[PDB]
Amino acid sequence: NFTISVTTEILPVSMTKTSVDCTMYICGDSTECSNLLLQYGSFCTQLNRALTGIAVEQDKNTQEVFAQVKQIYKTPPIKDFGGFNFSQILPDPSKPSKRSFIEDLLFNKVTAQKFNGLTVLPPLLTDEMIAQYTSALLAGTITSGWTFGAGAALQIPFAMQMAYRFNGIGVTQNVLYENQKLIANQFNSAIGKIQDSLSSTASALGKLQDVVNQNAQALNTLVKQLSSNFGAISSVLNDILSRLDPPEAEVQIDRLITGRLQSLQTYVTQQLIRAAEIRASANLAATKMSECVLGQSKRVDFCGKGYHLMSFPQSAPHGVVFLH
Amino acid sequence: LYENQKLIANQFNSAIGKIQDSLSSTASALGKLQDVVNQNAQALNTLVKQLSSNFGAISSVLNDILSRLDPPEAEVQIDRLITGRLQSLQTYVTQQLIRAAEIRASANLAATKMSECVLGQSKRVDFCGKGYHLMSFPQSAPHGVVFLHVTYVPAQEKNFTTAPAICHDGKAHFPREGVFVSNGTHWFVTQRNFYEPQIITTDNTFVSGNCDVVIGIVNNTVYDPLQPELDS
Amino acid sequence: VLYQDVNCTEVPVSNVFQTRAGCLIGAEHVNNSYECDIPIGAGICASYQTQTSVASQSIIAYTMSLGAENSVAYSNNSIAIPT
Ligand SMILES: *[C@@H]1O[C@H](CO)[C@@H](O[C@@H]2O[C@H](CO)[C@@H](O)[C@H](O)[C@H]2NC(C)=O)[C@H](O)[C@H]1NC(C)=O
Ligand SMILES: *[C@@H]1O[C@H](CO)[C@@H](O[C@@H]2O[C@H](CO)[C@@H](O)[C@H](O)[C@H]2NC(C)=O)[C@H](O)[C@H]1NC(C)=O
Ligand SMILES: *[C@@H]1O[C@H](CO)[C@@H](O[C@@H]2O[C@H](CO)[C@@H](O)[C@H](O)[C@H]2NC(C)=O)[C@H](O)[C@H]1NC(C)=O
Ligand SMILES: *[C@@H]1O[C@H](CO)[C@@H](O[C@@H]2O[C@H](CO)[C@@H](O)[C@H](O)[C@H]2NC(C)=O)[C@H](O)[C@H]1NC(C)=O
Ligand SMILES: *[C@@H]1O[C@H](CO)[C@@H](O)[C@H](O)[C@H]1NC(C)=O
Ligand SMILES: *[C@@H]1O[C@H](CO)[C@@H](O)[C@H](O)[C@H]1NC(C)=O
Ligand SMILES: *[C@@H]1O[C@H](CO)[C@@H](O)[C@H](O)[C@H]1NC(C)=O
Ligand SMILES: *[C@@H]1O[C@H](CO)[C@@H](O)[C@H](O)[C@H]1NC(C)=O
Repeated sequence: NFTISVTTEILPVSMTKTSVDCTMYICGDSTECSNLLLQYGSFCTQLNRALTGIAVEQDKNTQEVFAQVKQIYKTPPIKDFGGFNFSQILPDPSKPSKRSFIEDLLFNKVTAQKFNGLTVLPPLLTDEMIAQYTSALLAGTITSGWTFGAGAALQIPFAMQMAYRFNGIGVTQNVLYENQKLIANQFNSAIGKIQDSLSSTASALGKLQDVVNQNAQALNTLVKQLSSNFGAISSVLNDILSRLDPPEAEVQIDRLITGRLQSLQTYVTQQLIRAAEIRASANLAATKMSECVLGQSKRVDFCGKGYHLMSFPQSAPHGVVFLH
Repeated sequence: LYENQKLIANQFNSAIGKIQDSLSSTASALGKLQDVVNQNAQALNTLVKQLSSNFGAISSVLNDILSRLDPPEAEVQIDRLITGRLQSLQTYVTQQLIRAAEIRASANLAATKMSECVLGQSKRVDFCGKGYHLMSFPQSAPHGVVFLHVTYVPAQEKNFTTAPAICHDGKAHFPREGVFVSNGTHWFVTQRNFYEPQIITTDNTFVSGNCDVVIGIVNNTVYDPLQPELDS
Repeated sequence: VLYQDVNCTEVPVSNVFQTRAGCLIGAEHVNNSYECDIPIGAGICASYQTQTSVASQSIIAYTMSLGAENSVAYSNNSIAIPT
């Protein structure tokens, strides 16, 4: 005797596409400060280039991990899935978007930064169309088996799909054919349990909350570094401009600007490593999205604790979750 | 395959031709390699261009500063200029190491793709390429590799009325590997990823249990091969 | 030209179209969707169109079609097999 034990695995796909405009962050929109910043040379252009590169990387991460299927699919309205109830994961009309109750539970379990040149560039894919991609992927993996990822979709009964997944694992389809009702009940119980777990404890959803918090703390420290003097005698550059004269103001602002630029350099480097790690995890997520979302992987304990059967993707703030 | 060998070869060579034309048509089809080379050369260009900046010192030409000022003040002047150049070179080196790690990850991915799409056949869908995968032909490129993935993709499909199983004596029949479909009144069993007529026999399908408990089963004949032979 | 957080009234102090990413100046909005080329933001995405009647060259900025929306016709006992 056996069981079906759904499980959520959560992977980030992209941080917030934070940008920087050097002339206003480092320099308090002053003239002498702009002259000095250009006197240091081509640092500022290099910084803006690195940040826009990171933004492009986030765009590519999301597009490559999600939009693996060209055509956007539409789930047939009827639900006669041999007893399997997909209400929690299939799209619901009355919701603000074409979302599902699973990501509706997810959204709420996720957690000053402007006017200082820190422009949070908008994400390319808004939440509605990401949910549309997730809906299309779910429809493909329900009503088209593993075929729709390969080429065009194929009408496939759900019992047939699950039986073929069994046969791929090694258990023969006789078991499913003799137990269909019990298997549907098992999956419904498991989905209820995972719904309760996600509705009660957010401690499992640690990855996305932690990465967003890490980015937020890094940016907050980046902003808070402005108040520091870095050896200079005044925090605000305007106070230096007030009475200090160019013979001394040049050296004072030189110290202050080299300190601020060093802080910005540290921040951009930290963002570079974190974005590289996120892109590595995003390639992992895409390879999951290909290996068993659009099929099933005979390899063990990659996308499921035990003999894997199938997977359902769901969107989340800056991340994806898999119901294995 | 042996039913369609010439057709397979014809499609293969036409695909080779379309690859030739697609590559020779536009430059941006080959984009990743150009991206990497441009990024490296442009970063190095920024590095070398950075030498023109005085960094707050008297000038950028170091020999001019050597000629102009005395060592007791060239001390501080060159100190400022050297610390500026040092900072620029340091950030260049850090970004170079970042891109080196990224390229190393891409190279490991390429090693996996080479050891799977070439040294074998990886069933993992959409790893080698779109559709099921057959093989891949590596080819060199200046600082990079390119893969010619050979894929199998369904092209023309016809939907059929199918059944989860059949039972001849109440005992259910489940295909050894096939799908019970019916062109018309005549049922047929065929492998999932192609169409192949097959008269229902004991070889194509094993027998178990009885068909009261299964769902969607249809009453259908299960012919046998032993009877015609034993008739004589 | 693309603006981020100006609410587009402050641009002068032509054609304006505002998205969650700010407005574009000199941008023809097109309801008819297209798989686009140059991401702008909030899904709004821009490209260039050669016309023949009025303004034979123009820049369009449209909502990004997520793909050719296709609806599979699932049924309990209807399978499709590639031939
Ligand atoms: C195999 O185990 C599963 C669960 O591990 C059993 O399914 C339970 O059956 C009872 C019937 O008395 C139901 O009340 C429960 O809701 C079912 N699920 C669970 C999680 O307990 C099943 O009965 C066992 N036996 C067989 C032959 O499958
Ligand atoms: C799948 O389960 C969901 C969760 O309960 C069902 O949704 C509601 O189900 C109750 C009864 O269980 C109905 O009174 C409500 O009208 C349902 N609401 C919606 C929005 O559907 C759903 O009916 C179940 N579906 C199947 C096929 O069992
Ligand atoms: C569906 O395809 C089969 C493929 O041969 C057609 O042929 C029939 O095959 C069965 C074998 O069980 C014979 O009993 C029939 O006499 C065959 N039909 C002929 C010869 O016309 C079958 O006819 C096709 N059915 C439809 C409705 O097109
Ligand atoms: C396959 O044939 C069997 C023959 O027994 C059918 O079973 C009978 O079905 C009738 C209704 O058509 C019932 O009144 C009887 O009680 C059933 N008897 C038994 C022993 O099962 C069965 O319904 C047929 N199934 C299909 C799909 O045609
Ligand atoms: C097969 O698909 C076509 C559309 O492609 C549809 O019109 C037809 O009703 C389908 N027939 C069956 C038996 O599934
Ligand atoms: C622009 O400002 C107005 C102020 O009344 C505000 O209501 C509106 O939401 C802003 N954005 C627009 C019009 O896109
Ligand atoms: C686009 O749709 C809006 C929605 O009401 C409509 O007002 C507008 O006229 C449409 N424009 C074109 C060019 O279709
Ligand atoms: C099964 O499919 C047939 C069409 O082939 C339909 O008439 C019937 O209502 C369906 N029943 C169930 C339970 O899915």
